[PDB]
Amino acid sequence: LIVTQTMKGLDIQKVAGTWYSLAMAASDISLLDAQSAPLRVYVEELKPTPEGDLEILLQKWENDECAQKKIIAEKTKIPAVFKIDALNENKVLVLDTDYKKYLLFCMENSAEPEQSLVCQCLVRTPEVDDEALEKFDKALKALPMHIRLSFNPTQLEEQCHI
Repeated sequence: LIVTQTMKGLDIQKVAGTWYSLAMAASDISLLDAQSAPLRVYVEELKPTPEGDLEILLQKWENDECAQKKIIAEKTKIPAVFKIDALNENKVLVLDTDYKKYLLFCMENSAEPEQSLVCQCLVRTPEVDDEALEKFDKALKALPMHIRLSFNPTQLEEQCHI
């Protein structure tokens, strides 16, 4: 209830496939600080299950190696909102998407949302897409973000963006 932008009519089947975390922003610098930061995850693939849920495959530098973790987002009454009984927070909201190029989502903690708001701009190809980065910056003008990271093409093809 902080993020005011949501996708009217999301077809979770069409967002299936491979995605690249082109940019990420959070309300707390320490949330995305170092490579070992708790909410510094890189999306690899979204696989919507027939049941309505969504399987998310992501990379994260855990101990001292790029670990691949599999998280699952259960659907809810609203088609753009998903729950995850996973990392700190619990709600996943899909803000906008044209299905073929970009996707902007934001994770939010229910009780401590301002202390846990991370958002990303997912793109389909390892290219710096200006129109997606503009729409991302847009949906973020109204949010309390304090750190914003962006990645280059060569970095996008590396596991964990090294």
